[PDB]
Amino acid sequence: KLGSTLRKVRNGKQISICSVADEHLSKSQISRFERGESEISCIRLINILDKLHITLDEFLILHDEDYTKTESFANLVQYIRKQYSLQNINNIQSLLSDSSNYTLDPFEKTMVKSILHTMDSSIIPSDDELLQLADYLFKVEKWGYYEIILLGNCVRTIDYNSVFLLTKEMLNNYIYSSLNKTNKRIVTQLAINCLILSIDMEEFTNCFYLIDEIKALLDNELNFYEQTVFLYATGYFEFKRWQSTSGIEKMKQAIQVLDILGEDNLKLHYTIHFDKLINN
Amino acid sequence: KLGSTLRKVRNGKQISICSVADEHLSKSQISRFERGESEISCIRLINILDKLHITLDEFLILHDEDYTKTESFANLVQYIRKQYSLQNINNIQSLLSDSSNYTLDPFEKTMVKSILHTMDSSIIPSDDELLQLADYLFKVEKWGYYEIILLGNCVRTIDYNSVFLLTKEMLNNYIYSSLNKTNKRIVTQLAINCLILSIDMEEFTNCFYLIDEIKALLDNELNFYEQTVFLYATGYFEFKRWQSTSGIEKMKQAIQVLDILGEDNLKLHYTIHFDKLINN
DNA sequence: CATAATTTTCCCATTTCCCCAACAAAAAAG
DNA sequence: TTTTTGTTGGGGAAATGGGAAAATTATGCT
Repeated sequence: KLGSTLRKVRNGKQISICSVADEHLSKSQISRFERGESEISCIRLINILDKLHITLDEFLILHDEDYTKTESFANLVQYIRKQYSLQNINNIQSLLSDSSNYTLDPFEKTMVKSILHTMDSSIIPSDDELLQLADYLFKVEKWGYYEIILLGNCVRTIDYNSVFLLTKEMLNNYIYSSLNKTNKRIVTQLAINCLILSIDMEEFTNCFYLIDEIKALLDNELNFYEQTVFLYATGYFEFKRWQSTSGIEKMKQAIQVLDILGEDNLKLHYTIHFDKLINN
Repeated sequence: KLGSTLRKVRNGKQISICSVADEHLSKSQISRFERGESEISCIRLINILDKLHITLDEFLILHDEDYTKTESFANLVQYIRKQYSLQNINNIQSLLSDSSNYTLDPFEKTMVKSILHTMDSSIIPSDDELLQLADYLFKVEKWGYYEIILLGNCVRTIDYNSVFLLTKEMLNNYIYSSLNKTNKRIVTQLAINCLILSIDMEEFTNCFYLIDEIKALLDNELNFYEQTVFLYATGYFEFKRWQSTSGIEKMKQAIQVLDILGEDNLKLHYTIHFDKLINN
């Protein structure tokens, strides 16, 4: 089913079958594959794509732009992003029902329940399903998008100690490629949220460790949003610890960035937090 | 050659061949493929990966962690970025020589020559080759990483109007998704640099267009670096156009962000620019 | 207009892959 | 023994590679 869009891509680049053919694939097989008549192995498909100067990510994206993007987990988080952004609780809660067309696996149900916990405190993930998701994450080899998102939304639902331990493992086991730092950016955001939660719990050794780790992640990475929330994180850290004038200075500076960059909502939430810190 | 790392992945998630076996692929074929004995079509490999909760990029990244990467345009820009950061002019220029173990295609040579132009004014791409790369980009269908990087690194070498036209075409033809917001970030950076060059040439209608377009790209995209350079861009815009009191404030706000976070050198570049503008 | 280019596609040699079974084989059920 | 998993063959089915028609485009010149 892929070959059709290979034809589309090839003709858009005004390249002939004769050109993309090489010692690795005969012209006839390209003709057949592009016509949905036969299927070629992934290795040779990558070879042909490289001839055309297009990534497999780019090609599969163009191919999913036509046809359909079926139940993936990528489309699941996409859908939850759209609903949560709109604040449609009864649209997300429906993913747990029987009649749902998006199907959730146990860990997916745990993650959705934990996301719904922020929209409604009454929606609580069971102690057992949470310990099962922790069981899974503790026995991971290399962390992909899947495991990252699973941990990321349950940072405040699973036991703290478990959360920090899993964060430490994630930092030194997740899949990363320089040409796509999406996983890296999400990991940095998760680490910073774990840092905020660590200052909440007053475990300053975990705080120091995560501050160094986040520093490393941020280094020569133009993720100024993460840098800003991390500046506020270091401020919260130094305030909880000693009530440092440099910490409150950093916390003020972060809201100042959120002001210059007209990010109204971020500035507002990080102002209301600072208010509770200075009121009490 | 792929199957081996699939085995690794499968063994890391501690799931059996019987588990990933389904209506689409027999167990024996998985055994053989993982043993480097037979090859499955990309569709079936995608299916097996989907069962294992891993992207095809994630999987190919793990596969490239071992073995070796056939040096491509992706790895070429990887290398040139690393060298440019370190300021190794002769290490970049060596890519054009006989002795280079990267064989650069004509447009790749044009891009490298243009990268060397910023490091040395004497290195200028010929009038012919720049028009050759422009001709290529003008007859592109969908803009992938290749075409985007080619334009982005030649924004100041090809004809201004040609560059702006190619930018306008790129904004409405590039490949974009969600599991990879990389290309969108690069496109936003390119648009903002085209905006700076548009204020340089004083084509304020092009500026207006790019301001709206960049606005659209940035919306609820936490690219505070792009937002900062765009705030300074709008400041330069309003200053050159009207000598606006609001524009100098915007430029000051952007330099303020670059200081507040602590990106020293960015602060230096955008300070030297503001200094020359307020001096003259 | 007609003819001459390329791009493409249609059939058939053989190689290779693949589902169905039977085994081979370590576990973690009893 | 009790579900389980990793690795083998054999009829069958595809997927390939190499040649010629047929659809599509570029031009033959008076």
